[PDB]
Amino acid sequence: HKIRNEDLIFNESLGQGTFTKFFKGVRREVGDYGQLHETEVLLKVLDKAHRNYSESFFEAASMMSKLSHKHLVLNYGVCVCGDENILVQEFVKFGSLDTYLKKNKNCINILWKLEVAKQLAAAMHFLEENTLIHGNVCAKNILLIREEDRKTGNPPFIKLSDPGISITVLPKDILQERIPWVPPECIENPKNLNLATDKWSFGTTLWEICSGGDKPLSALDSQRKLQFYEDRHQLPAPKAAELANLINNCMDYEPDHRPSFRAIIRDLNSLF
Repeated sequence: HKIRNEDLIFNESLGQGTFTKFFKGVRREVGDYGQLHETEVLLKVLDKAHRNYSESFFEAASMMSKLSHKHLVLNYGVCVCGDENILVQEFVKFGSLDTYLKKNKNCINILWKLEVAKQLAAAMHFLEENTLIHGNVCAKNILLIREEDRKTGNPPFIKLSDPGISITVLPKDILQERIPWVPPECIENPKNLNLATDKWSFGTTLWEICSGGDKPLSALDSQRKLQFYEDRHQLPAPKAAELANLINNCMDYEPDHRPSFRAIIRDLNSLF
């Protein structure tokens, strides 16, 4: 799915990721019978001309877009927009989950958090079955498509976004900043990227969800984050500690001891 630079209209900036800038935009395309179709899109732009990153940046989105699952983000295509590398993605009204959590943690309850966790686990189980590694599971990379509306019996609806640049090519300084989302074995060797990687990160993301969007270890510097792993610290149990044991099971320093997503789904459904 290749798109032209002329077809893309940049609107307001909407934050950034690792070596990436986000913008609200409009995708313009000519249809048959002279029709003009405009689509509200999120534009993910790679800073400068990062060549090795662009390949990793796009290789990740491409592999995931080849698959179809209702809790995975929809990518429309890419633009080698001259001096820009752009991923064109569906626009989500309510933004990322971490921002939504910190603003609504007052009116979010155990059931809301369990449903959202199940949808994520369903997406991760689907990726596990297809042996596809995400590598950057975090609340910031979860998108809220729909708010809860019990009046109409509608649950919240989230989607897992793209990984971005792979942690196998990023500067180790960046990986250390992403502790405790980047699992320990990837801090010692970024070639340890495995299916077990995403199970750890899912645990950290569950901690975010239970903690109302608090970012674990965000106050610490990179050296204390490293020491956190060197001494095999675990994150403390959230106030809403209904998922503490599952978080601990997922954040196991031994990759082989992390539960399958089939089992994570079992543990989540049992709480209901």
